Amino acid sequence: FSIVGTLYP
Amino acid sequence: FSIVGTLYP
Amino acid sequence: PFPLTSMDKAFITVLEMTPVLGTEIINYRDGMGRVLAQDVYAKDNLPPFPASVKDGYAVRAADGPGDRFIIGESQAGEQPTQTVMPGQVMRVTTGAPIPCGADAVVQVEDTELIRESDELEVRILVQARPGQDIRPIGHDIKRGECVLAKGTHMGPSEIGLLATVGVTEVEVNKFPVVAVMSTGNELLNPEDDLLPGKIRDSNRSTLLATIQEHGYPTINLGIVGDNPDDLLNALNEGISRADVIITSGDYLKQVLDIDLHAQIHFGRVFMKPGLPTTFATLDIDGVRKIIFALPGNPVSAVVTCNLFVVPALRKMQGILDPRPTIIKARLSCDVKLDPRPEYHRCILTWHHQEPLPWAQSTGNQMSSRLMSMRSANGLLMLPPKTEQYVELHKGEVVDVMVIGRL
Amino acid sequence: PFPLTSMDKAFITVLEMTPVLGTEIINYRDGMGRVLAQDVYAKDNLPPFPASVKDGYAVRAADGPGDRFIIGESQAGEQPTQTVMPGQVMRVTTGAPIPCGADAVVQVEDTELIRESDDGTEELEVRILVQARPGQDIRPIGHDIKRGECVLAKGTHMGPSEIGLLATVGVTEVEVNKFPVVAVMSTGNELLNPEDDLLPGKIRDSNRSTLLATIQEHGYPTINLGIVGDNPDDLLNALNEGISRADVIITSGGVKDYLKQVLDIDLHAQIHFGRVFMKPGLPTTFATLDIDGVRKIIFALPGNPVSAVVTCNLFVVPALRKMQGILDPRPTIIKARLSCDVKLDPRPEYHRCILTWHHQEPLPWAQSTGNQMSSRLMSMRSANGLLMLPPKTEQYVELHKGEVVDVMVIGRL
Repeated sequence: FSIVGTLYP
Repeated sequence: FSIVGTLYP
Repeated sequence: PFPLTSMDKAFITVLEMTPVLGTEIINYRDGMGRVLAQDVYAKDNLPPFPASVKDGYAVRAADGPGDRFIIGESQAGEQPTQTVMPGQVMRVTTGAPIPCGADAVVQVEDTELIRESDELEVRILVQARPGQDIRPIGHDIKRGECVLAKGTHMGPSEIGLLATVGVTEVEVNKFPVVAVMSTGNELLNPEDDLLPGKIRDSNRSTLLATIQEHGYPTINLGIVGDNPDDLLNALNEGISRADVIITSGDYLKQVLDIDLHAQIHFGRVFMKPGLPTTFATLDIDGVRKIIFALPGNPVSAVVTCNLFVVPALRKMQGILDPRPTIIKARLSCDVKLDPRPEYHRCILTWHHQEPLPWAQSTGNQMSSRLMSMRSANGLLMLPPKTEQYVELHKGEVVDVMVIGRL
Repeated sequence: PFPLTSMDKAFITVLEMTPVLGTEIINYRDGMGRVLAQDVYAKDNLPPFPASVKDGYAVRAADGPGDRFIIGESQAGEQPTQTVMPGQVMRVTTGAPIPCGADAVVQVEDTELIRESDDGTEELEVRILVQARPGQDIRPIGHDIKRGECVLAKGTHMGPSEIGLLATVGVTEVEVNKFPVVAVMSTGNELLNPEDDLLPGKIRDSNRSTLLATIQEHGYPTINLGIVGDNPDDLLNALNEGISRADVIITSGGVKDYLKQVLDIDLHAQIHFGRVFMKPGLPTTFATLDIDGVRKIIFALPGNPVSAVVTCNLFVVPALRKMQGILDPRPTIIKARLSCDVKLDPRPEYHRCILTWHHQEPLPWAQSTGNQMSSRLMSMRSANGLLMLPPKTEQYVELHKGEVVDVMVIGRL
């Protein structure tokens, strides 16, 4: 996985 | 606030 | 015997009758998890000196843009002695203090180097505003300012904040000392080999481990025989040594009522597990001790502990909202509803591609027990049965009580 | 100086280069937070004897319903000596062992007392009203745990429930992975101890106190190396002390760049990255050093107090968890709603925040506090979350209050 924020509209 | 489960439709 | 107590009333009565402990002075390093019994005021400014925010040069704003001779460099940890005169500038780093002359800092990205050592001279390309890119005295913390309020539950960040302002000794609420004991003629110590008709005591170990997880001091009163004499003696030791007494497994209630002259608030609670849960208070010398009599069943013991004991302990240590955290989650398995409100240890796991976490039951012991390498961090809160809903299906949203680090 | 390392590449290299510590045998009582380095087998049955589930009478199932003479009572903690012959029953309570004769238990709710002893006030005869099935209301020997059964797997991250289980099966000494000892120091000529009064040009060392406190929260042993002058000599001596005393060394500050020089030329260590594309934490440096078949890891965190504690939870804590044997040392990530409007940075951004769950709402709210050094939210709750804000894109440049973001759990809820 990644510790970077995942945006949703 | 109550420590009893709350139902969902 | 005792009236049947509703689940909500039992909880509220525990919190209402549980006292908040006295105060003590501790070192800031040992302040982890403590609640402040005082406001904390800063006795210095932070920063105590004007400091640059950016790497570049500290300039006199009234000089404006142009070519200036670099009279020196301000090094962190040393208060500068040189004064910036008109037409002069001083090299600065971030943590470095601002010299006496300058009133603004221009970053190196907005300047061009003119002369070099055999830095000597620079050309300032921008018109600086007064105070630009400088954090002035007391920008972050002003002297006399309250940096931490009474009632603050301190974590690592707060510990550092105390260290910053130089408040190394601070008054906080005492932690509860908790004595735990087990009763029963079938109980042997874990360290012991089994004997005919006997089993090993796991309730004591689990309960103590649970209380230790929250950072509270504990006292092991060991296993007590199921008779008033040995029982009374153990309780008197618990009262004299601790603020809270927890026992697990008719003789008990008699001793509390007749011998200790204590007040038993309830002896049965409409819940599963935890029906024979008993809660009592005892006032000795203006000090209130509280007593928890938990069920002998190991699962019943650990469930009731998190529901009644842990919130009580948190109120006692000064936590303003001792109520547990309850989060919405999805069942991993189908479950049937009981006329009683039901509780199960479970494991919460968050899936990156899903908004809500999943709850996987483990409270189905003594038949099929899920051997996971993760410890249960949740308490599933199953509702009492209704005319319409008799069963809850996989995926449906229920309440889960967080009972540990995730 | 150093190439720009992406946020993901930096993290992965930390976990990949971080070693897993050796094992040791500890007492079960001290097993809190430990990872099992062995399987745990039960050497007994649970229960070791057939036990009643209900209060009532132990009956011979083949007798069926009828009137029976009560020969005695089975008390918990004592193995019964009497043998139930046909037409007889034995009184049992919950948890009591079943006598030699009976093969089933009938609950007292399903019986009626017929006659009592002429005196002594004891039950003498009872009528069993139901036909018991063989084995009904009895927990047979080893029903819960059988001897030779594995009760706990290697790799199990033990909590209170597991510790009680160890107590159950009688395994009081158990082999687990060692905990990391972590050495923490601060560098800088402006740093004074918190216990000290201020002097011109100086401030107090908060990084050290915070970092030690953060690591202690996870239950790890720590070593305070104190404040080191920003010079190679005292710095090298400090590192040498940390290495001989600890498994992990953490330092903060010191931007020349004396630290990076010492690790490379003097210690012959491997610096994996010196800059990471993130906010805060840009000058974060991570290095490893191999001495005598043992790998030490070193963290050089930024001097800024917020940058220090943020990067610590991002890089140090997952590493420490791998070191203690945790199979998935990766942090817990939960979806939450923003309490405040936020501007996005080209870098991935992180802020300390407080997670709060509202009963009429499925998702928790996250309230920023990582706006330190200007406006600091004086809350009565400690920050238990690390906001994970995405890097800016051509399309999305701003996030609005209420919108769902990822939050990293960094404490008890």
